[PDB]
Amino acid sequence: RTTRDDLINGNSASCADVIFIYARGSTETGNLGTLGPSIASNLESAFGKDGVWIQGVGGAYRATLGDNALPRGTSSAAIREMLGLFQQANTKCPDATLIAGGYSQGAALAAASIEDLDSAIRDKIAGTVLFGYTKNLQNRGRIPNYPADRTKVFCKTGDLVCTGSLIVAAPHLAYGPDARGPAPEFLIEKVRAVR
Repeated sequence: RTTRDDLINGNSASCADVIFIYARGSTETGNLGTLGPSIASNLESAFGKDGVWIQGVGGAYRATLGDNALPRGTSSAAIREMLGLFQQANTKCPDATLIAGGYSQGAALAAASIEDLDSAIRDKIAGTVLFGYTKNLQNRGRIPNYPADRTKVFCKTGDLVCTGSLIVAAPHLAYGPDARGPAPEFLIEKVRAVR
Protein backbone atom coordinates (compact mmCIF):
# COMPACT_ATOMS: atom_id res chain seq x y z
CA ARG A 1 0.00 0.00 0.00
CA THR A 2 1.18 3.48 -0.88
CA THR A 3 -0.17 5.35 2.10
CA ARG A 4 1.18 4.45 5.61
CA ASP A 5 0.25 6.55 8.68
CA ASP A 6 1.53 4.09 11.35
CA LEU A 7 2.87 6.89 13.58
CA ILE A 8 0.16 9.61 13.31
CA ASN A 9 -2.48 6.97 13.88
CA GLY A 10 -0.49 5.08 16.42
CA ASN A 11 -1.13 4.66 20.07
CA SER A 12 1.52 4.72 22.74
CA ALA A 13 0.95 1.18 23.98
CA SER A 14 1.68 -0.10 20.56
CA CYS A 15 4.82 1.97 19.95
CA ALA A 16 7.25 0.19 17.69
CA ASP A 17 10.86 -0.41 18.41
CA VAL A 18 11.61 1.23 15.00
CA ILE A 19 9.95 4.15 13.27
CA PHE A 20 10.56 4.80 9.51
CA ILE A 21 9.73 8.24 8.06
CA TYR A 22 9.84 8.38 4.28
CA ALA A 23 9.21 11.20 1.78
CA ARG A 24 8.13 10.30 -1.80
CA GLY A 25 9.09 11.69 -5.17
CA SER A 26 7.33 14.57 -6.93
CA THR A 27 3.86 13.83 -8.09
CA GLU A 28 3.87 10.37 -6.53
CA THR A 29 1.07 8.38 -5.19
CA GLY A 30 -0.04 8.22 -1.51
CA ASN A 31 2.57 9.20 0.98
CA LEU A 32 5.06 6.40 0.04
CA GLY A 33 5.00 6.51 -3.74
CA THR A 34 6.95 4.05 -5.85
CA LEU A 35 9.89 3.15 -3.60
CA GLY A 36 8.41 3.53 -0.13
CA PRO A 37 6.31 0.37 -0.06
CA SER A 38 9.26 -1.83 -1.19
CA ILE A 39 11.41 -0.49 1.62
CA ALA A 40 8.55 -0.94 4.20
CA SER A 41 7.98 -4.56 3.07
CA ASN A 42 11.59 -5.45 3.68
CA LEU A 43 11.66 -3.70 7.15
CA GLU A 44 8.50 -5.52 8.16
CA SER A 45 10.25 -8.76 7.36
CA ALA A 46 13.30 -7.84 9.44
CA PHE A 47 11.51 -6.55 12.51
CA GLY A 48 8.07 -8.06 12.08
CA LYS A 49 4.93 -6.00 11.49
CA ASP A 50 4.55 -5.14 15.19
CA GLY A 51 8.21 -4.13 15.32
CA VAL A 52 8.35 -1.11 12.93
CA TRP A 53 6.01 1.78 12.19
CA ILE A 54 5.87 3.00 8.58
CA GLN A 55 5.09 6.68 8.19
CA GLY A 56 5.13 8.51 4.94
CA VAL A 57 5.42 12.22 4.69
CA GLY A 58 1.99 13.45 3.69
CA GLY A 59 -0.06 16.32 4.99
CA ALA A 60 1.35 19.65 3.65
CA TYR A 61 4.00 17.88 1.56
CA ARG A 62 2.16 17.96 -1.73
CA ALA A 63 5.17 16.88 -3.78
CA THR A 64 4.58 19.41 -6.56
CA LEU A 65 6.94 19.63 -9.59
CA GLY A 66 7.41 23.42 -9.17
CA ASP A 67 8.67 23.03 -5.66
CA ASN A 68 11.89 21.36 -6.84
CA ALA A 69 12.90 24.86 -8.11
CA LEU A 70 12.79 26.42 -4.65
CA PRO A 71 16.12 27.04 -2.82
CA ARG A 72 16.24 23.90 -0.71
CA GLY A 73 14.65 21.66 -3.28
CA THR A 74 11.19 21.57 -1.69
CA SER A 75 8.79 23.99 0.14
CA SER A 76 9.06 25.29 3.69
CA ALA A 77 5.76 23.74 4.51
CA ALA A 78 6.98 20.33 3.44
CA ILE A 79 10.04 20.59 5.61
CA ARG A 80 7.99 21.65 8.61
CA GLU A 81 5.71 18.63 7.99
CA MET A 82 8.61 16.14 8.14
CA LEU A 83 10.10 17.98 11.12
CA GLY A 84 6.83 17.55 13.01
CA LEU A 85 6.73 13.82 12.30
CA PHE A 86 10.28 13.22 13.60
CA GLN A 87 9.04 15.39 16.53
CA GLN A 88 6.03 13.13 16.97
CA ALA A 89 8.17 9.99 16.78
CA ASN A 90 10.43 11.55 19.49
CA THR A 91 7.50 12.31 21.80
CA LYS A 92 5.00 9.49 21.23
CA CYS A 93 7.62 6.73 21.36
CA PRO A 94 10.68 8.06 23.18
CA ASP A 95 12.63 4.78 23.14
CA ALA A 96 12.52 3.85 19.49
CA THR A 97 15.12 4.08 16.89
CA LEU A 98 14.26 6.44 13.98
CA ILE A 99 15.21 5.62 10.41
CA ALA A 100 14.52 7.91 7.36
CA GLY A 101 14.35 7.94 3.58
CA GLY A 102 13.27 9.89 0.52
CA TYR A 103 13.25 9.84 -3.33
CA SER A 104 13.98 12.77 -5.62
CA GLN A 105 12.19 15.76 -4.09
CA GLY A 106 11.61 13.53 -1.07
CA ALA A 107 15.40 13.10 -0.80
CA ALA A 108 15.71 16.87 -0.80
CA LEU A 109 12.99 16.93 1.85
CA ALA A 110 14.68 14.28 4.00
CA ALA A 111 17.96 16.20 3.84
CA ALA A 112 16.59 19.57 4.75
CA SER A 113 14.39 18.21 7.55
CA ILE A 114 17.27 16.31 9.18
CA GLU A 115 19.62 19.25 8.82
CA ASP A 116 17.04 21.33 10.66
CA LEU A 117 16.16 18.78 13.30
CA ASP A 118 17.08 19.20 16.97
CA SER A 119 20.40 17.42 17.46
CA ALA A 120 18.89 15.20 20.09
CA ILE A 121 16.16 13.87 17.85
CA ARG A 122 18.57 13.67 14.95
CA ASP A 123 20.91 11.55 17.11
CA LYS A 124 18.14 8.97 17.17
CA ILE A 125 18.07 8.56 13.39
CA ALA A 126 20.25 5.46 12.91
CA GLY A 127 20.33 5.41 9.12
CA THR A 128 19.06 7.47 6.18
CA VAL A 129 18.61 6.34 2.56
CA LEU A 130 18.39 8.88 -0.29
CA PHE A 131 17.48 7.80 -3.82
CA GLY A 132 17.84 10.21 -6.70
CA TYR A 133 18.97 12.91 -4.48
CA THR A 134 18.39 16.30 -6.18
CA LYS A 135 20.92 18.13 -4.01
CA ASN A 136 23.54 15.32 -4.26
CA LEU A 137 26.00 17.77 -5.92
CA GLN A 138 25.03 20.88 -4.06
CA ASN A 139 25.49 19.08 -0.76
CA ARG A 140 28.45 16.88 -1.68
CA GLY A 141 26.49 13.64 -1.14
CA ARG A 142 25.81 14.52 2.40
CA ILE A 143 23.05 15.62 4.52
CA PRO A 144 24.10 18.84 6.25
CA ASN A 145 24.68 18.16 9.99
CA TYR A 146 24.33 14.35 9.66
CA PRO A 147 27.16 11.82 9.57
CA ALA A 148 28.19 10.22 6.31
CA ASP A 149 28.36 6.82 7.92
CA ARG A 150 24.66 6.77 8.62
CA THR A 151 23.84 8.16 5.15
CA LYS A 152 23.46 5.96 2.05
CA VAL A 153 22.82 7.80 -1.24
CA PHE A 154 21.70 5.85 -4.25
CA CYS A 155 22.61 8.01 -7.23
CA LYS A 156 22.74 6.00 -10.39
CA THR A 157 25.22 6.82 -13.09
CA GLY A 158 23.51 9.10 -15.57
CA ASP A 159 20.89 10.20 -13.06
CA LEU A 160 21.13 13.93 -13.91
CA VAL A 161 19.51 15.15 -10.66
CA CYS A 162 22.45 13.79 -8.89
CA THR A 163 24.68 16.13 -10.88
CA GLY A 164 22.98 19.54 -10.40
CA SER A 165 20.22 19.06 -12.96
CA LEU A 166 16.47 18.54 -12.62
CA ILE A 167 16.14 16.56 -15.90
CA VAL A 168 14.56 13.17 -15.12
CA ALA A 169 16.27 10.42 -17.12
CA ALA A 170 15.89 6.65 -17.22
CA PRO A 171 18.39 6.00 -14.40
CA HIS A 172 16.31 8.26 -12.14
CA LEU A 173 13.44 5.88 -12.62
CA ALA A 174 15.49 2.75 -11.85
CA TYR A 175 15.82 2.75 -8.02
CA GLY A 176 13.31 -0.16 -7.79
CA PRO A 177 15.88 -2.92 -7.10
CA ASP A 178 17.71 -0.64 -4.66
CA ALA A 179 14.55 -0.06 -2.61
CA ARG A 180 13.89 -3.81 -2.33
CA GLY A 181 17.47 -4.80 -1.42
CA PRO A 182 20.47 -2.73 -0.31
CA ALA A 183 18.52 0.34 0.84
CA PRO A 184 16.45 -1.40 3.60
CA GLU A 185 19.31 -3.78 4.42
CA PHE A 186 21.46 -0.71 5.19
CA LEU A 187 18.66 0.62 7.49
CA ILE A 188 18.31 -2.82 9.14
CA GLU A 189 22.10 -3.02 9.66
CA LYS A 190 22.13 0.41 11.28
CA VAL A 191 19.20 -0.27 13.59
CA ARG A 192 20.47 -3.61 14.72
CA ALA A 193 23.94 -2.26 15.51
CA VAL A 194 22.63 0.40 17.90
CA ARG A 195 19.78 -1.77 19.26
